[PDB]
Amino acid sequence: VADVVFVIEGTANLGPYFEGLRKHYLLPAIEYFNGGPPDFGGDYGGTQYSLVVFNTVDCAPESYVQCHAPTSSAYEFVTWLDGIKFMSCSLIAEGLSTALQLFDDFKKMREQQTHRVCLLICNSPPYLLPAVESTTYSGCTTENLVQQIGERGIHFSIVSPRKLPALRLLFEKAAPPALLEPLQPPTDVSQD
Amino acid sequence: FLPVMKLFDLLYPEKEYIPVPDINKPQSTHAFAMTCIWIHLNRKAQNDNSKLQIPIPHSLRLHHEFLQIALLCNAYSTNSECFTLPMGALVETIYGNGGSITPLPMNLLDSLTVHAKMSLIHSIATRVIKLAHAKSSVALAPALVETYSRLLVYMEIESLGIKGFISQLLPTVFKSHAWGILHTLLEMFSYRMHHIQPHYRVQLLSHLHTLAAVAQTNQNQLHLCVESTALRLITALGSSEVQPQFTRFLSDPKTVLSAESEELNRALILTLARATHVTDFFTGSDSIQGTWCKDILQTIMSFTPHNWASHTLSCFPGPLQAFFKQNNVPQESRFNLKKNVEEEYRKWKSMSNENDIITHFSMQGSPPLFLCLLWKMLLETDHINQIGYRVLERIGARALVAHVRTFADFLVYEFSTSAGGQQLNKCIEILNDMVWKYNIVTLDRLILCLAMRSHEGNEAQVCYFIIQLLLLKPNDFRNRVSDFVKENSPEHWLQNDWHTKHMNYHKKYPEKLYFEGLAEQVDPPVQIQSPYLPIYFGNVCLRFLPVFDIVIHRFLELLPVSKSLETLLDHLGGLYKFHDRPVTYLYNTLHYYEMHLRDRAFLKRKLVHAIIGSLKDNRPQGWCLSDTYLKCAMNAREENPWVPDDTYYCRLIGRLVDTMAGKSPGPFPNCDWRFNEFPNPAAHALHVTCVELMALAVSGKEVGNALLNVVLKSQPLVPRENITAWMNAIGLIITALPEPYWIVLHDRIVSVIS
Repeated sequence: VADVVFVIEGTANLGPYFEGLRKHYLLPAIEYFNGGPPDFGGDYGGTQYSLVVFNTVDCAPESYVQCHAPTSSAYEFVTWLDGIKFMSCSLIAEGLSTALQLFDDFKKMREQQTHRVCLLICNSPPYLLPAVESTTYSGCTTENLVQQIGERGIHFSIVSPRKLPALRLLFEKAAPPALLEPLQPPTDVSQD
Repeated sequence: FLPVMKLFDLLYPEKEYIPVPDINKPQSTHAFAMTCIWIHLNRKAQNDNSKLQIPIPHSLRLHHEFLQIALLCNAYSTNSECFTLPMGALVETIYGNGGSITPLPMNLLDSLTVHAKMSLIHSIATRVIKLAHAKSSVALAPALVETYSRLLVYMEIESLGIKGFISQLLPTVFKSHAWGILHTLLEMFSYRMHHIQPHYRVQLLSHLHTLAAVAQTNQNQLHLCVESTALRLITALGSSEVQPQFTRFLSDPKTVLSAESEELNRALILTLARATHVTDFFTGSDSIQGTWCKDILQTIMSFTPHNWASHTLSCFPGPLQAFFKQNNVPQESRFNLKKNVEEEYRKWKSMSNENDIITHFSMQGSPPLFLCLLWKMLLETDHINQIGYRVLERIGARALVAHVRTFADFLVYEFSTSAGGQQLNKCIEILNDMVWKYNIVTLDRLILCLAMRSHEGNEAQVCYFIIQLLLLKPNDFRNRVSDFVKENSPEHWLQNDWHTKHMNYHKKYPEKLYFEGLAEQVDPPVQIQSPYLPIYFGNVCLRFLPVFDIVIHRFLELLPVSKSLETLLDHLGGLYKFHDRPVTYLYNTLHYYEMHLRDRAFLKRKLVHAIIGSLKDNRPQGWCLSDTYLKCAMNAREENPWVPDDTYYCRLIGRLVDTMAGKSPGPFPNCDWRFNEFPNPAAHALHVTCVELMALAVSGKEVGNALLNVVLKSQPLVPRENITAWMNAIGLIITALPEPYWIVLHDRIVSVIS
């Protein structure tokens, strides 16, 4: 199966650094789920996923979403990863809530009960007052994360860059451990 | 195929589940095609050692492993490592557990062979070459070659491969007797396969001729199969092949076509003369294009048959061989006849007391010297004495042609001595009675033998009666041909028990072919002379059709032959169910007889119903309007069937023009446009046009007027939105009618309109 989804938001924060982050963590991981970048067969096989990357709320008075990625056949995803533009706070709460709602509708529709797994990485320091403003969810970034962690044991790990901001400490308010233990100078492990 | 496969999976599997299990026992290849292409893409990816071998079959894992049944025999064996267990999906012969030594009759194509083509290509080739290496060590057990004979598309797509295989097998004439290749296939190839590429079949003709010539063939006593196959194939190709394909036989006739097959050469030139009529290949010029036929004329005059000597040589544009009139030497100047009679008399008187000498005397055979004595023997109550039988079967293997030629000439000369009827009673009482049991000729070569002298003008008035008693001679064996009606016609394409059928048939009725019906002192049965006998004597029809042609189209002067031929067809109807080519069979019968057909048409008024009556002996459910025409033409044929001919014309041209999308290509054509002469519906247009109304004075003018009334006059049924197609169909028809029909049309058009 291996139904994993990848979400990033550090585009506005770090553009050039995002390229190295990709080529060091995502591009090798992409070969774990694909026989090689060509095309390739893509259909409703359960292993399909999404691709959500957006920006912050400050420079966005009329646009927040341009996503289109039903399956991507595990090729178009890495194809548009490189081909994306770029651009304080991060407003990652909105993207996190949208991804949460998407995972919810997947579990409610793509059932077979399905051992959903996911990974999320964001280099930008997130902080914002609004949470969803689109659905029942309402709160803050802290509320959003404790909801995503405590209410449901969604398997989530955070392999942050070697630089560490003043957010890791506050991000330990979730009863499920963030599991930042995989900190090793060796290269990216396939599946620890 | 990657993007093609992606788009196909996108288009076809447009849903959100895994539906359509699609068992489909009758036919499931179309349904399981998705699973098959999935398996093939996975195999290709594994062979490429990349793309992760297309993993995650989670989507359609159900259909992916549906294999774990005849219907489920989706052979993906072609790749590799599936030739032992998945090959067993088709039941093979039984060799471990214990003539008629082969169980498991053959399989039918439509059932499973309709799809499995890419796998079984040269499996049997290994078997036949392994057999050919050392020798035919045992009587051939595999009878599954029947299925192999029903394989046209294989050679149609791999002509290079089969050609290379044939070339590699060619040295088997020096390897072992050249026997294990010919009799294995030739009979089914000639029987099960009727239509074939012209160049291919003429190359096969040349190859079989070369093999017959070299190496030694005198030991193949049953070689008559080769001659029958050659004559049957050479007749089915002379329609429109010579003029286009001349470039394909520029040198093949120049090398070898006249080694020993004189009868075959005569039949070939007769078929050529028949073809020449269609379509005016030699009428235009006189001898400019005659270079194509001058070499053939030279080759045949190297043995000079066909020596009418300019008497009734009228079925030609210009008789060029007519110059050589002195080569006839008929009956050796009428004087050496009595001399050879006295010579064979003296030879009989010597044979009375030269038994130990006649063996060394009959060296070289001497065909027109000794064989005439055969009339004296068997007149003494089977005076065979078996002294020369072995020597004959040992030496005359080639000279038997001239032997039976002289024998036929002598017998027709002896029977011609009636001349008035004073002998007819003696004939009926003793002569035709003793000749019954047991003639060795078995009506093999009598055709050209009779054609050489009986058709001559000299004594046609008695040669006519000779032919008449000849066709009426069968009265003891014709019963077998009569009862043989419900043996082949019931089972000819829908094989269910044909194997055991013909086994039982050729077991019960016949006892032997090479020996005589006498049981001597010791009789060791040891039945082994039965290599391959699928058809015992049904094959004779393919040779008899040219005989019936030459006996009517060439012998037509005397009318009472009409009373004979109708009984002939009433008796041979069931035998006629093997092929239907009336166009070349009737078109040539009107090359120059239109000005005088009235005499022939006075009996053709019945012969039309005789021919269509014989044609009624066929149940393919392929005709539903000709019978309606017959019904509308059964009472007072001199009043009714003229006017509604226009209706029939509109109906047939509508069937023709509607070949594309309508409903006419429904119950009319069927099953399966493979052996029923359907490369095109073209001939199905001309099928009835001629035979329509040859009975009355309808031909000549009224036919053309009727055909043109649908043009200058607005027919009610004729719709004014598709005129062009109708005119095209009328042209298609008229291009295939005899001369006067489409000749008078021009004059009528230019007559008054201009």
